[PDB]
Amino acid sequence: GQVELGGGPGAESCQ
Amino acid sequence: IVADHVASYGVNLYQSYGPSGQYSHEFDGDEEFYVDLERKETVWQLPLFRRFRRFDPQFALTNIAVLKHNLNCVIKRSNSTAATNEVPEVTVFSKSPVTLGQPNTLICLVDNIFPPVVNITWLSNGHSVTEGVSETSFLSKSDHSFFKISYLTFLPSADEIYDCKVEHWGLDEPLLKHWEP
Amino acid sequence: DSPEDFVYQFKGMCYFTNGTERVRLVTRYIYNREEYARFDSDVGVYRAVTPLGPPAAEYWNSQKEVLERTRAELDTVCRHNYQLELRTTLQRRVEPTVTISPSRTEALNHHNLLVCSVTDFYPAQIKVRWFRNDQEETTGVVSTPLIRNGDWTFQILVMLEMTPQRGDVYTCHVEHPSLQNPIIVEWRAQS
Amino acid sequence: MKTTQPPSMDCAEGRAANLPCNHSTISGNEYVYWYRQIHSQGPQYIIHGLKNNETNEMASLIITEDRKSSTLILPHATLRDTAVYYCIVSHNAGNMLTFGGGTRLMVKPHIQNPDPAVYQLRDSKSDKSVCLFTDFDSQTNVSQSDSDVYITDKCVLDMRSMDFKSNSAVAWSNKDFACANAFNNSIIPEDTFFPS
Amino acid sequence: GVTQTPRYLIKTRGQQVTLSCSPISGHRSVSWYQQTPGQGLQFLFEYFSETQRNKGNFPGRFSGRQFSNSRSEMNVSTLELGDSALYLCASSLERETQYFGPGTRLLVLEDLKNVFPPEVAVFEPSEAEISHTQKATLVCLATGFFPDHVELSWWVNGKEVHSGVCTDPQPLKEQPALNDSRYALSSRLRVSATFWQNPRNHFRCQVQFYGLSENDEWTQDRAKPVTQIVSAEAWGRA
Ligand SMILES: *[C@@H]1O[C@H](CO[C@@H]2O[C@@H](C)[C@@H](O)[C@@H](O)[C@@H]2O)[C@@H](O[C@@H]2O[C@H](CO)[C@@H](O)[C@H](O)[C@H]2NC(C)=O)[C@H](O)[C@H]1NC(C)=O
Ligand SMILES: *[C@@H]1O[C@H](CO)[C@@H](O[C@@H]2O[C@H](CO)[C@@H](O)[C@H](O)[C@H]2NC(C)=O)[C@H](O)[C@H]1NC(C)=O
Ligand SMILES: *[C@@H]1O[C@H](CO)[C@@H](O[C@@H]2O[C@H](CO)[C@@H](O)[C@H](O)[C@H]2NC(C)=O)[C@H](O)[C@H]1NC(C)=O
Repeated sequence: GQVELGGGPGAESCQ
Repeated sequence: IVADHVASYGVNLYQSYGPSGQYSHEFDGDEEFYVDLERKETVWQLPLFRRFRRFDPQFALTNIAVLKHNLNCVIKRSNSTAATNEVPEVTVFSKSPVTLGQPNTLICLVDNIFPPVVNITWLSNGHSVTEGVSETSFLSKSDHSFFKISYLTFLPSADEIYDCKVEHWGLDEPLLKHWEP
Repeated sequence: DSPEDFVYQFKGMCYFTNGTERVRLVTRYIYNREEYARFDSDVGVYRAVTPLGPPAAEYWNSQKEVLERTRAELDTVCRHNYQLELRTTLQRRVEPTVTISPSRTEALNHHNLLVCSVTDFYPAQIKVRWFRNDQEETTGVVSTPLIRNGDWTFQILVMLEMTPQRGDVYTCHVEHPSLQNPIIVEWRAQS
Repeated sequence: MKTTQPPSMDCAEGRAANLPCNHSTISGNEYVYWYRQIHSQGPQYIIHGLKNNETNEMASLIITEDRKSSTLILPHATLRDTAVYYCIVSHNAGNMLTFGGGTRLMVKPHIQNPDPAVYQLRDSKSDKSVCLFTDFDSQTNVSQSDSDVYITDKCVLDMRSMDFKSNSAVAWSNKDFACANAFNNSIIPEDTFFPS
Repeated sequence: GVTQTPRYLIKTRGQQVTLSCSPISGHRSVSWYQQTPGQGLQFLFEYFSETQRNKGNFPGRFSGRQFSNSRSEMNVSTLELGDSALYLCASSLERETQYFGPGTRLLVLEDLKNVFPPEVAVFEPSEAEISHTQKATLVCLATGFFPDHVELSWWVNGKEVHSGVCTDPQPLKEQPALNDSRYALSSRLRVSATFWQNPRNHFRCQVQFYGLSENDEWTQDRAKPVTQIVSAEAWGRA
């Protein structure tokens, strides 16, 4: 009934 | 790392060739679901999962977008270091002991896949069999290569011989693995 | 020529031990086949694995909201999903199908090989032993590793090289968590 | 969506404000977020949490052990804290934010020495005049307005130099208009000083 | 914090608007929302790394874009009256806490013939209040403006003050039945009696009106209700 989640990747800082 | 159960709650893939990507979840080496990034759907791999488990496919699209961004930053930092092609190893076997007349399933395990781009087809008596063919997604390994399993629901008979055809950049010619009763 | 390709992988891996007593999160950032940065919940901070990583780990550790969100993923990803594994995956039981089949046409006082095929079972914990007249065979037993079929079922084939004498009885013993008792399958030399 | 809040709530200025929030369907992977929106402004992030307690420079958040309810705690309720407070849940997974009805918080000042009166003010450039009902207790309500008569709402004024606070309400009309004939629609206390 | 321009905008049916948003320095994710009193906080789209990651359920005429410096722009084509709302911009590191900006208050009209600047008037405090409380309350009245895109401030002796000031949170409609009614706003400033009784002290009520731009055509004969400041003043009297 409840949505599961996975790991969240950090974003590289090459802006 | 020693553990009773290992889960990959997020095997995230993205590669420049295509471009293409993949999101899935694994538990003890088995794929629970994969997200169809084009249709934006979660495809669970068991009827038990489809009844009590839910996963928002938007979470996959959000992660893959980060990987696309991260890949561009690291390509610049690594001075454009291309991926090395690995030679895949192919093995063909049956799901159950083959008895002539009883329907069985042929399994083709293509291991040590890198980069995750491969063609897996079936040839019955030379002719490319298309109906009754299914395969899994790219399953992760600890050395960060992949393996993929293809299936062929067939009917055993001394009339038919079968081959698993595998095309890969690491292979000079398409690899054929035979299976006969 | 072979087409050029650049591969990126992110793996959010949870390691469960002893039910819910020991849980560990290890997120991995992989460029091609080079893991260059990781977060180990036992360490608590992002770490660079290769000289390609220090710019990434230093930035993610310098962002309070990112570092806090990753530390909380031990609870928000690993422990939360494990409760759903208890209700689904960890209670899945598929009984094995056990069949014996000789590799060649059986003939008395002739070399042969019996294959005990244990197919389509789950979970992976399996124990197979060969017996001849209530005596465990331990010399001509050649067992294949655990074969993963990829459809949430396992398979294993245990082969025994033997010579069928008159009256011999060969039994294949199989133990599996889906079975209430250990099971056997018999095979006799034809008269 | 997943959160239930009371539509309105009052609190005393200076004391602590405890805004409750109910979320029984919350998931173990969902955070409890709190936002507030002052009138004619954008939503202001306050605090968020997952389990147990959290504190920052703005407020405190207490989540029950069963996580079925939370409570935002404003330590020193100031006049600027009068806004709409939204209690929401979020996966922190890069998805959208969903706001509920929110709680309309009203910070009532403590008038130490109420001296209610209705004064008349003359235009500095002139005939036009307005009436000022000020220095009344916070329990008094300004009610509303006659079609040709305009009346505002209670406005809390704070003179930081004198450490003084007072309520106020301005009424005007373009007529006939008189002082006592303006706020007669409200429960004005009989101690209201109507000067000559 | 998050910055958005413009803060107020008046447009007619069929026109187009481009809204700008500057996220918090270092943030990479930019979300756009539409906030109405009737529909609430409705999601538009979210941008990360110059690409649209998440998408709401708004039609195609609502479009967005994100630049390399993570700044974002939003566009609405064929403006309809129902598009009148506060268009908010939320900023985040990537997937974490979203911090909102002030928003663009967009009002879509059928024409511009009902846009009026305010009239401002200051009312000197009552002599009865001065003798009774030793305090002097000034009252400012801004009336006859449309729309309610107004910012009122008090200025004592050339410096803006906030202590002892209370402005109405929402302007009231002068004709609550008419759909094209103009608004009125009231504000108060309370100082000590002897401070007000000093002829050297100068009190000014300033009302900033956000109206039409120079691009907007004006065919009517009255003065064009452009963005302007209307103020009224009053000196101290002993
Ligand atoms: C990316 O390239 C730089 C360039 O270094 C040289 O590159 C060629 C021209 C060749 O001369 C190589 O042998 C050199 O290594 C790599 O070198 C970095 O920068 C300076 C040189 O510019 C070097 O002295 C530093 O030691 C290097 N820094 C690090 C952190 O290694 C650089 O290593 C390359 N990046 C990667 C990820 O391999
Ligand atoms: C996998 O199969 C596809 C199609 O069977 C291959 O794509 C073809 O590649 C050849 C040579 O590169 C082209 O001439 C064709 O036009 C391609 N077909 C299409 C439909 O685009 C692909 O190369 C195979 N991959 C590998 C690794 O062998
Ligand atoms: C696995 O299960 C439980 C954890 O839930 C452990 O039980 C505790 O074990 C520790 C050390 O062995 C002792 O304090 C007690 O035996 C148990 N404590 C309780 C019940 O409060 C069990 O030991 C774990 N096994 C391991 C870690 O090997």
